[PDB]
Amino acid sequence: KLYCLSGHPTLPCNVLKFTIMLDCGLDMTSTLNFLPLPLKECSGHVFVDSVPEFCLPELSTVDVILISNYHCMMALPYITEHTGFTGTVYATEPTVQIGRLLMEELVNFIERVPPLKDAVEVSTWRRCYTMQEVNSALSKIQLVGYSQKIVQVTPLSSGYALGSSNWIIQSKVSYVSGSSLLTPQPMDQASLKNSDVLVLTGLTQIPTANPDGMVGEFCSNLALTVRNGGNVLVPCYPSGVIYDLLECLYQYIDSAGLSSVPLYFISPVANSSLEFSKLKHYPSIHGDFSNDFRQPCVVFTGHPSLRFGDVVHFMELWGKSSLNTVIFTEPDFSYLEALAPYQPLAMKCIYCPIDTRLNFIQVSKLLKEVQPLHVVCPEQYTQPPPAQSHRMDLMIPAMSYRRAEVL
Amino acid sequence: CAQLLPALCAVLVDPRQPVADDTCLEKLLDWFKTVTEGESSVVLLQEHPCLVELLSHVLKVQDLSSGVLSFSLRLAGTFAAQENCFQYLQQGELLPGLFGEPGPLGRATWAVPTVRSGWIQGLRSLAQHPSALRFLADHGAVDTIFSLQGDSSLFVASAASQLLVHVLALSMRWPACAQKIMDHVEESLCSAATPKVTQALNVLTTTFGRCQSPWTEALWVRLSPRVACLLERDPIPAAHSFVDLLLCVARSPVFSSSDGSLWETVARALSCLGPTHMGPLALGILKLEHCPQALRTQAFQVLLQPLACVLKATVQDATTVDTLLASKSSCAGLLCRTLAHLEELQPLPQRPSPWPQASLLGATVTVLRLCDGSAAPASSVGGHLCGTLAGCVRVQRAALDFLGTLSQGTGPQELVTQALAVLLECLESPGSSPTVLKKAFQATLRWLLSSPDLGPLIPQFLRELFPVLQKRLCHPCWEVRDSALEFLTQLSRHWGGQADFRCALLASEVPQLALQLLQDPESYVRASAVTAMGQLSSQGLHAQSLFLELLHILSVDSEGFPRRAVMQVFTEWLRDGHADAAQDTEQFVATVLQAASRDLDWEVRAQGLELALVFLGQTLALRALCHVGLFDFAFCALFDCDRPVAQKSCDLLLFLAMLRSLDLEGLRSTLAESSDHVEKSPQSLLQDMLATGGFEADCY
Amino acid sequence: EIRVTPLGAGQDVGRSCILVSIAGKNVMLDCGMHMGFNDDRRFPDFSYITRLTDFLDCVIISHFHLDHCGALPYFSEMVGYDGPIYMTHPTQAICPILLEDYRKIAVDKKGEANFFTSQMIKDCMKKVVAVHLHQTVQVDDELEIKAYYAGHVLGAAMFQIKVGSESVVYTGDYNMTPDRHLGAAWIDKCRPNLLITESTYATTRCRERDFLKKVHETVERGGKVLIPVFALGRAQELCILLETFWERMNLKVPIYFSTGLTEKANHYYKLFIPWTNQKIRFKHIKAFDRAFADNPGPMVVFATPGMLHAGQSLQIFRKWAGNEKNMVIMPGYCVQGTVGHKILSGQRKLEMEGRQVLEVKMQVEYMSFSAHADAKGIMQLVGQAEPESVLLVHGEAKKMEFLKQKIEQELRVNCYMPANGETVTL
Ligand SMILES: [Zn+2]
Ligand SMILES: [Zn+2]
Repeated sequence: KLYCLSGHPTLPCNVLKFTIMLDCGLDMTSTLNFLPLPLKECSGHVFVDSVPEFCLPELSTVDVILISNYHCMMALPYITEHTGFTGTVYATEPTVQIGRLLMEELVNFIERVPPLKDAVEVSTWRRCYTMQEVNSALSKIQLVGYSQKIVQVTPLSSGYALGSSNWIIQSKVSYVSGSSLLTPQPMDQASLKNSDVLVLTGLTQIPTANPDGMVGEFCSNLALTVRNGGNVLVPCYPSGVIYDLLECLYQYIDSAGLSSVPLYFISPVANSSLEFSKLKHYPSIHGDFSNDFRQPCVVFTGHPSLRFGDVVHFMELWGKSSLNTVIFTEPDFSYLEALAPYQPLAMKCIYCPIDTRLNFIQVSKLLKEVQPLHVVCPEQYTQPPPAQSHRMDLMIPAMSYRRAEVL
Repeated sequence: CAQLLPALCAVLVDPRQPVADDTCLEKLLDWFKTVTEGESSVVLLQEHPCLVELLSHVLKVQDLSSGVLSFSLRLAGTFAAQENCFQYLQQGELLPGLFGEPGPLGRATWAVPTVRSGWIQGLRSLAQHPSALRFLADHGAVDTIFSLQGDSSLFVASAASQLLVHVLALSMRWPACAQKIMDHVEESLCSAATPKVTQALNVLTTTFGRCQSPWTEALWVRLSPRVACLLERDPIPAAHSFVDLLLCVARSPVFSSSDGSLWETVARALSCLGPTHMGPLALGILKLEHCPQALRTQAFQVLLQPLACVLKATVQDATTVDTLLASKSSCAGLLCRTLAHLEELQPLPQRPSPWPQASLLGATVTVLRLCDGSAAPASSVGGHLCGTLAGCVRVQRAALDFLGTLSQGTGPQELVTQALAVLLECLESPGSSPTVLKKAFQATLRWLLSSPDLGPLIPQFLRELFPVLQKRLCHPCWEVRDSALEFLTQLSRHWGGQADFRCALLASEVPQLALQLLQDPESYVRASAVTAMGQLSSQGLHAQSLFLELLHILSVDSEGFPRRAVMQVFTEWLRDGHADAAQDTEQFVATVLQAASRDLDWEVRAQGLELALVFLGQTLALRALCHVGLFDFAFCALFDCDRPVAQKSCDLLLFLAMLRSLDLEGLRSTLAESSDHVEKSPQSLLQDMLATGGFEADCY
Repeated sequence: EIRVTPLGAGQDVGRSCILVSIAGKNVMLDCGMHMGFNDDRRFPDFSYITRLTDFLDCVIISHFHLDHCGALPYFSEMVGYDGPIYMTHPTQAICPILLEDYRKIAVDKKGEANFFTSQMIKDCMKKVVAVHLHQTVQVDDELEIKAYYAGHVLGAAMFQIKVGSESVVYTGDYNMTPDRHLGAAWIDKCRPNLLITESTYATTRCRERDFLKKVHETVERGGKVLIPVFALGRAQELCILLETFWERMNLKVPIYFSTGLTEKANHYYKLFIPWTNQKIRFKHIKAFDRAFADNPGPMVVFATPGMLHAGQSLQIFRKWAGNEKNMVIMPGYCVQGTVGHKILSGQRKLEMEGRQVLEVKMQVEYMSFSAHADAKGIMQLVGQAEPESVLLVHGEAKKMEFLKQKIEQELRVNCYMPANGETVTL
C-alpha cells in the first residue's frame, strides 16, 4: 500500500502503510490566495483577508516519519505535536538545523504581526503553528547519519543540497526526493539499483530549463539592473537555493567584475544560517539596516510567497520604479500567483527558477541503471506536463490527493 | 657548407656519435632538394664524393638509426631524379641495392614507419624517368608498393597509394608497370575486403582526377562494371571513397561520353547508399552541370527530404524517417549534414532553378524551434522530433549557420520577419549556449543587413533586440560579452548613421554597459569593448574623457590585448578624423607616441608606426614632425628587437640630416628575410649538426 | 572497440594531436605544434580525418604548453572545426598569451603562410568550454569527460573520456614531484581500458639550490644575469625562487621582468592560489624597459622571447656578452634554429647579419626547470589509475622502449607506443 497525500509532486506526505510515513512536506500554495501582511479584489483576483492558512495534507498510528529535506519539512509540527501523535522523526543534522531555521523564521514571519473555486481543499487549511509546537516537534527528531541503518530503513546521501537525503526500506521499497546528479555530496545511487518498488516524488518543477542556464539568467539580469542604478530583490529562503545563488554570485563578481555593490541578506535566522555555506548580514529591516542602506544593493529577503517576511516591505516600497527588480529563483511558488496582490507593478518581475533536481533525461537514465520491478510516481510525472507537447514523462502507477494505491 | 659536408658525412654514419636530430636531417633534405634544381645532380655528386660514401655506408653498415636511414633513402631519391644521375648511382649498384634487399627493405629497420615512409618518398623522388620505370618493373619494386598500400601507418599507406598513382600516370606517357598496377586495381575492386576496395578506389580517384586522356577513358570503361558491382554488396564497401570516385569521374565529362553506365551507377547509388553517404554524393552531383536533369531531380529530392520529414510533421519515405527518429545521434547527424550541404549548395550558380527558399526557411525555423522549444507536433513524427531534437547544440549551430546563409537569397519581408522572430528567441533563450549565441548573433547580423532606410518592422525589432543585447553584455561567460560587443561593433559599423539605430540604441542602456566593460576582468572583453566604444564614438553615440580612459589603458594596463585594441582605436580615430583626435592634430599624436614608444609589446609599437604613417600622410610642417615621433621613434625603431617593428620603421623612413646617413634599401633587404636566416642557412645547420660541445627534447 | 591514432606525436615530442575512437565517438586529445619547422609541418596532419564538425565530438587540451595547444587556433578556424574544446580554467587564460607569442616568433620567422591570426586566436578561445577539476561534463547523452590534477604546469589536467563502461584517460604531461610549486598528480581508480600517458622523462632541490647559487655568485661580483623565458611559462616559477632566496640573502640588487602581453606575476597568481591550494582534492621583482639594461652593476632580467628566439632576449644576451662575470640560464629545450641551441650545444662564435661574429664570453648554464614525471612517477600514476592498457605518446622512442619493457615487466599490462599515424586497436 501507499496511502498518498498532498497531491503536490515535490512536497509529499506519502503515508506508506506497511505504518510508515515517507515525508512530511507542506504545500503552502494556499498562502497565494491571501492579502499580504504589512475577500477583496486585486486586479481581478479575489483574496481572503486573514492569516495565510496552510495546505495541511488531508496520524495516531503513523509511528515513523522519514523527513528528507528542509523545504519538505515545514509541515512537521502540524502532525507531530498538536495532532495526537506519539512516535519519532529521523533525519540528518545538516537537514535538521537549517530546517529548524526555516520554521523559526516562519513563526517570526507570521506571529510578529498577528482561484478560490479552483482551490483543492479549503476545509483543511488551518492556522500557522507556534514556536512551542516547533520546538516540541524538533525535540522529537533523532539524528541519523548517511547510510546508517535504523524493517530496515536506511537513509542515503543525495545530491540536492546540504543534508538532503533520500531513503530506502528493506524487507524492498525505495524512495527518491530531492536528488541531483549535478552538484554537496553526490548521489549514492549504487544502493538504489536492486529494488522492487520505487518512488520518484522529487523531480524538477521546470523541466524545460537547464539549471546552469537559469543561474546565468539570474546573474545576467541581476547585473543588468544593479549596473542600471537599481536594486535587486531575491525572494528566497535562508537555506536552500540561496547558497547555490551566492557561490555563483561571488564567482560572477570575480568574473564580470561587478563590485562595489553591497550584497545584503535579511532573515531572523540568517546569522545562524550563513555558517552552513561581501554578504552583509543584518537581522531585520527596523534597526541598523535603515542606516546602512547603499542604493545599488542586492537584498535576499526571507520568504518567496511575497506576503510574509521583509519582502512585503520591499515590494510595497520598490514596486513602483522600473529600475528595481525581482528575480524568482524558487521552483515551488508561482511567478504570477505570488505576485498577484501587487499586480499594478512597474517593478521588473523576472522568473529564473534554479532547480538542480532531476530532469527527465537523467530520471530515465537512473531508471535504466536501477531497473526496478515497479515504479510509483506522482500522476503529473506519469503523463506529459500540462504546459508542453513534448515527451517528458518517465517511461518504465500514479497517485493523487487522498489516493490509496496498492502494489 | 660544402667545406663541412665531408665532416658531416663522416659524422652521420659514425656509431660513436649520438643520434642526430630528426629536424636537422629533414632540414638537410630540404636544403638538398633546394640545391639539386639549379645544378646538375650528377655534377654535385661528382664534386663532393662523400655523399656516395654515405650511401655506400648505408648499404654497408647495418646499425644506422632510422632517421639517418630515411634521410639517405630520400637523399638518394632526390639526387636520382634525373636519368644521368640514376645511371651514375648504379655504377656500384647503389640504387638497385638501396631499395632492394641489400638496403633497409631486407632487414629489421624496415619495421620502423620512418624508414618505410622514407623509402616511399625516395622512390617517388626518383620514379620520374623511363630508366626508373625499367628499374621499378624488373626488380619487383612495384610489388613492394602493392604490399605497402596496406601498411599500418596512415602516412605510409596514403603515400604508397599516391606512389602507385604516380607510377601509373607516368608509365602511361599497355606498359608492364601501367598494366600490372591496373591488374591489381581490378583485382582489388573485386575483393571481399574493405581495405583493399578502399585502396583501389583511392588509387582510381586520384588517377581519374589527375589526368584526362584516352587511357583513362579505357580504364573507366574496363572498370565501371567492377565499380558498379560494389553497389550490390551488403554493406556497401568504402562508401566515401566510392563517392569520391564517382564525383571525380563525373566531374570530367570525358567519361560520360564513354559507356553511359556512369550515370546509371550514380542513379542507383543515390537510391541504395546508406543515409550517411547519399548526402555527399547528392551534393557533388548537384554541384556540377554535367549530370542529366532526370538524375539531378532525384539527387536533390534525396537532399531535401530530411528537411521534409520536419515540415510534414510539425506545423499544425521511411528511408529518412527511420534515420531522423532512431536516436539523437542519428537525427543530429542527418540534420547537420543536410543543413551543411545546403549551406554549400546555397551560394552556387549550379543550384536548381526552383530553389525552395520559403520552404527551406520554414524548415530551418522549424528545426531551430525544435531545438529551443515551442515547436508543435502535427503527428507522432513531430512528437519524436520535438523530444529528440530539443536542446541539441550541434543541430542548433548547423541550423543557425544555414539560416545565416539563407540571407543571401532575396525574398519577401515575411521571410525576414520569420527568420528574425526565431533568431531573437534564440538570443533571449536562457538555455542558449555561448557558441549558439555566437551563431545567433552572426545569423541575426546577416539577416538584418539583408532588409532593404533600414526597412519597415526592423526598428520594432531593434527595440526588442537591445533589451536582449544588454542582458547579453552582463553574461557570466566572457565569450558572450565578447560576442555581444562584436555584434554591437559590426552593427554600428553598418547603420551607425541610420536614424533608427541612433534613436533606438541610446534609448537602451547599451552604451553605458559598453563603457562599463572597459574595466572587465578579461583582456578580451576590455579589448572588444575598446573597439566597441571607438565604433560607438566614431559615429557620435558615446553616452568627452573617453580619450583619457583609453590613454590610461595604453599607459598603465597590465595586459596586451587592451593596449593593442587601444592603439587600433586611435589608428582609426586618426584615419577617420574623429573629433577627439582632430581638434588638435599634432598634440594627440605627440601624447600617444610616448605611450607607443615605451611599450613592452611589438604590435603596439607597430600600430604606433602605422599611426606615424597616418600622421605623415595627413601632413603631406616639418616642425610638427620634431615631436616625440615621426623622426625619433623611427630611428630607435630601426634597431628594435623585432623584425616587424624594425621593418615598419624602415618602410616609414623610406616614405633629415640623420636620415641621409641611413642606408635604407640595404636595411630593408636585411629586414625582409627571416630572423632565423643566419641559422636556417646551410652553414649554420651544418655547424649545429657538427657541434660536439654538448651540455633531450622536452616541452616548449 | 577503441582505435587510437597518434596523429602527430606518438614517438616524438611536438605536434601532439592524439586521436581516440571509442564506441561511436571520435575525440582529439591535443592540438600540438613543432618549433623548428616553418611550413605546414609545424602542425599535425589533418588530412587523415577528412567534415570535422560532424565527425569529431570533442577536442581536449591538456595544458597550455605550445606543443599541446599550438595548432588549436589553426585546426579550429583554418581546417574548419566548430565544436567544443575542453581546457581547465587556468589553461584557457594562459594559452591566448602563449599563442600570441608564437604568432610573434612566426611573424618575424617569416612563417605566416598557413597560420593562425590573432582574431583566429580569439575565435578559437570563444569555442572553449572551460571545465573545472573533478567535474563530470556531459558532451553527449552517454559520453562524458572529467578533468583531474596533473601538477605539471598551471592548468595541467588528466582528462578522462567515458562512454557507458568503456573509457580512456589521457594524462597529458603530469608530474609526481611535490616541490615548492604546483604539486603532484592525483588520479583515482577509474580503472579504464586505456591510459595514454606521457613519457618524456622515461629513463629520467639540487636545481632549486643550484639556480640560486649560480645567480647569487654573479650578482655579487658585478656581473649580470639573463633568464630567457616565454610569457607565462616557467618564469613565474623562478620569480618565487628569486623572492624567497632574496628574503633570506637580499643584496638588494635589481631584478627586472618584461613580457608586454601580461603583468609580472599577478594574473598568474590570481589563478595559482585556488588551483594549487583548493583544486587538488612583489617588491624584489620589478618591471623592465628596453633601456634599463645599460645600467652598470649587477642585475637580473627575465626576457620575453624564450629559447633565444630573436627579440628582447637576443638583444640582451648579445649585449651582456664580452664580460665573463655575466651569465645566462637556460631552463628550456631551445630548438635547433634558435640561438639557445647554438650556445648550449657548445658554440661560442655566433653569426648575425653581415659578418659580425659575436665572441660569447658569458658564463652559460642550463638548469632544466621542466616538471615531468620521472620513471617511478609514471608507474605510480599507472598504479593509481589501474588501467587495462597503457599508451605512450610523448618522448623519444629509445627511452620509451625501456619504459615499455618496465611497464610490461612489473605491472602485467599491455603497453603500446605507436608512431605517428599508427592505429592501435583494443
Ligand atoms: Zn609536451
Ligand atoms: Zn608539459
